Amino acid sequence: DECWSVLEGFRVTLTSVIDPSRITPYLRQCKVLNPDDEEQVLSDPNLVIRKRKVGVLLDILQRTGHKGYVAFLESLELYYPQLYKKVT
Amino acid sequence: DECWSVLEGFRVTLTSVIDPSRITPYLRQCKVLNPDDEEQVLSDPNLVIRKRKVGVLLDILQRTGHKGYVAFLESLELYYPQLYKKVT
Amino acid sequence: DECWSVLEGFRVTLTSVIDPSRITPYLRQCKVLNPDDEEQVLSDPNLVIRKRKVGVLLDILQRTGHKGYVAFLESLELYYPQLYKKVT
Amino acid sequence: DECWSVLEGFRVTLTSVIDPSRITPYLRQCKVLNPDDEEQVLSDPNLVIRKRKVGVLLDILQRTGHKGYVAFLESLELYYPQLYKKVT
Amino acid sequence: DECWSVLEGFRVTLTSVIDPSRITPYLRQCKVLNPDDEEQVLSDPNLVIRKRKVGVLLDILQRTGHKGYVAFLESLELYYPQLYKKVT
Amino acid sequence: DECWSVLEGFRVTLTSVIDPSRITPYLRQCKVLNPDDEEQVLSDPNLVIRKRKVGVLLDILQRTGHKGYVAFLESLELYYPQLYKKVT
Amino acid sequence: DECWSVLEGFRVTLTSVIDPSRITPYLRQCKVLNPDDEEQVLSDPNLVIRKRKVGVLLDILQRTGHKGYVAFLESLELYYPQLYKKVT
Amino acid sequence: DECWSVLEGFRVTLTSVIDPSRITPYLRQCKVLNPDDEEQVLSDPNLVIRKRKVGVLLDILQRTGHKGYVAFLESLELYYPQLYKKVT
Amino acid sequence: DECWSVLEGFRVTLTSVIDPSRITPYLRQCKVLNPDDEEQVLSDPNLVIRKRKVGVLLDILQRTGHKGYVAFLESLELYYPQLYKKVT
Amino acid sequence: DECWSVLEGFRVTLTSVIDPSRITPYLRQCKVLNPDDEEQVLSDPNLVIRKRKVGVLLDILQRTGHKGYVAFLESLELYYPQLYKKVT
Repeated sequence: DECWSVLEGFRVTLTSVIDPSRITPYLRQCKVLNPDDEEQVLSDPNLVIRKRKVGVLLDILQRTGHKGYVAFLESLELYYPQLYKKVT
Repeated sequence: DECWSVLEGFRVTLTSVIDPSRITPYLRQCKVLNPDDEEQVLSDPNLVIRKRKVGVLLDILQRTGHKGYVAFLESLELYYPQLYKKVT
Repeated sequence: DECWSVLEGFRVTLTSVIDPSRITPYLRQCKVLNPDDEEQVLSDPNLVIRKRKVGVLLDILQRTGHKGYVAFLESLELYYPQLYKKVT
Repeated sequence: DECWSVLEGFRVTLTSVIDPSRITPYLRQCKVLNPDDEEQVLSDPNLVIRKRKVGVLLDILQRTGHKGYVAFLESLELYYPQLYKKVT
Repeated sequence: DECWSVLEGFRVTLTSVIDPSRITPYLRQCKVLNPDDEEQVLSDPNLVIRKRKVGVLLDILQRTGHKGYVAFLESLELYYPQLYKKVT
Repeated sequence: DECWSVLEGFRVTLTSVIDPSRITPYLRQCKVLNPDDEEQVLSDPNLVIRKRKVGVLLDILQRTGHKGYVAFLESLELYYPQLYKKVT
Repeated sequence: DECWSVLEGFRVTLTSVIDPSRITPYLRQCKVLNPDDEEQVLSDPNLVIRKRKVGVLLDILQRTGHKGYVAFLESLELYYPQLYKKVT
Repeated sequence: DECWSVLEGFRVTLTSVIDPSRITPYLRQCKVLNPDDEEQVLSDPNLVIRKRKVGVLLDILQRTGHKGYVAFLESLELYYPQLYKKVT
Repeated sequence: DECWSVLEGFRVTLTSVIDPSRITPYLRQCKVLNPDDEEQVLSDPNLVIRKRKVGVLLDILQRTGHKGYVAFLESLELYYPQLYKKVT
Repeated sequence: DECWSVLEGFRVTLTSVIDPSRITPYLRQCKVLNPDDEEQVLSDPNLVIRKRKVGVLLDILQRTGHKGYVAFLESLELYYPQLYKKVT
């Protein structure tokens, strides 16, 4: 691992800003997630504030390592450039 | 029994393809299920992926024998013909 | 007590017909229940058929006596008149 | 007694098919069980497979005689007719 | 006897694999055990590893002869076929 | 310790007001909790009133000392200022 | 003592009505119980009917005297006023 | 005495039917038993079948006379009416 | 055996990554598990962190040998290829 | 030995803080414990406070020497760093 245990250093910022409906497909084509986990992220009558969703998604990525990390990171510097800069 | 213990031979295919919101009423009129089990299949804040639902429904039918089997089978060859062919 | 041990004589009818989302507030203002018990009745990922809910609510009222009985009864003859008639 | 010691002749079938959440209230109004035993049947973090539950319930009825037997039997021929036929 | 004193030749395999919560009812209907011994097998705050339980059950059957032996054996070839094959 | 054994002096107020879904991430980045304990706090089909949850969370923090105390305290004076004032 | 040996005069009423999940925290801040005894009251896979729980809690308070008595009593006249009146 | 030496005439029926967790508190308030004997009845890792428990309890009552007899009897005609009728 | 006693060499990785709701059906059709064990894995109000679940499932497979091992292994190289590579 | 007889110098701190459900698997792969002892640690209807559990586990490790000591120690400095520092 060695990467998530540090990126997590700041998580409130992400959980507040980022949104899933854009990140999901690019990841999907970089072959990380499966359909089921996506539908669990999005359609669920229990978690609604939009923040629990990001929490679940970010944890599902943490369960995977370097690969999913790179996918997430590249997606991020492609969509949210100033946030990527803040990360680095 | 003698029937479910073989039809189960292939279950992934069904659990992936089939969906409940169509099968439920035809069965309902062939007098197998009750309202309560139907609402349990559908409205439940715990199981969401759409696959656990099919699992529960298929098990509720397994709990009953030849009768429910014939109902399910006829419904299936009425809606999903190529899948019925695959079964046979 | 002397009242619930007889009203219980017929319970299937109630558990089938009545629904909580209407009875709850009127009781709430007749000062019987507390918020916590209400949320336990309604939001719980274990009991879903709508009938276990009525069971729990009716038992929570049985735990209290004449007071809650009168509250429930008056609510009932205010909302469900023909069912009240059946009770009497 | 003279009745349970024979009905027990076939118990696997029942323990597999029957379910409690329907039988419980009708019995409850035929005045056999008490609340405590019901909650013990249902809410218990030790026994989960759904079969131990039916075992406990059926034994609690065996502890009582002709009365509970008739209650159980009538409930059964009211809900599960083909299973009643199998019994007779 | 003449049967248990040989079947015991291999006991570790059974005590490791088999589990009671399935065998118990079929035996129960073949009229070997009584309720009390069953509850002693299962609910006891002293023996917990799951292996002492099988030990006690298997000994309770040894206390009885040909009859209980046949019951156990038939149950076994009905549930655990490859284990029955290993026995024979 | 020397701190929790006094802050506990008033606990009803907290257990009534505070809610977890906001406190959890800030703590998470101050590196106190782990994912598992978080999921135990939130997703559990036994404890539902919202108060047992706060109880468990507050105890999990008590199990840790000065560090978790400071984290909790700073989070609190960042989100709930008047409640922090009441604490001091 | 001189107090519990009389309050016990009526115990069925309490053991039926009262519930722990509300009384526990107020007592906890009046510094009577410890965490361990609380978790023993609540989470235990042996005692389930809700009544054994109240029994254990009430005995744990009896083990302590005037102090715990006053705590329990004040909690009670704060939550259950008509029951307090019945006590007096 | 003159009473127990006759009521004992039929003991199997009681030892089979009755259960302690209900009788114990009413007796407790009629001031017959002490806490210690109650805990001995219930929590003991040696006697488990539920029948030895009733045996011990019934003997502890026999050790006392007319008083405990009346307590037991009244409790019984309050909970188990048909069994009381069988006694008389 | 000779296989599990080595595959266990690394267990933290699996217990962290793998999840049951996907593995369960494929195994189910390779005829290893029974319904009861599946429901025990999934629906149980005691074990919640998602890790105890994998522990129980993996042990239930260990109780069986070469057969269940091959089933698990093939499922794994069908769903989680990089994890299979890590295994080999 | 020469190691446990000193580490025991402070035991209250450990028995209060540490928890088993995390330590168990890492040890399990360092090949110290067996399944049976693990299930005895966790699932037992007698010991519940969470502290007796740690006591039993720590003693089971003491029964083994240098090997289990090193396993426990490394696990600890991998999960609980500040507690490891306190140890050293």
